[PDB]
Amino acid sequence: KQRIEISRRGNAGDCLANPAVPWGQGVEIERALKQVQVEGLSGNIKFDQ
Amino acid sequence: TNAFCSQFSRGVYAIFGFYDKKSVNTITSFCGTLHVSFITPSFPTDGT
Repeated sequence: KQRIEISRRGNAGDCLANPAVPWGQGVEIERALKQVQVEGLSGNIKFDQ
Repeated sequence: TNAFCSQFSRGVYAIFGFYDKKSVNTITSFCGTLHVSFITPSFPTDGT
């Protein structure tokens, strides 16, 4: 709904490979996960930074 | 983890080093899994 591009641009490859540069868009996903506020079995669900 | 796997891929026989209480489980787990000897001045782990 935010229309932000989702699919990663290319394969990251080996995780252990150094220096490892993380995919930037991941950050966005983190944000997208934290701002979520919903109701569930545990009660009101909301997150801090 | 990176450094350990570097030393391992290099094919060294034994590894001397230091560990923080944060990194200790990683070291002991990897050395226990790949059968590589680890020698440290650091505080003794609680266990066998």
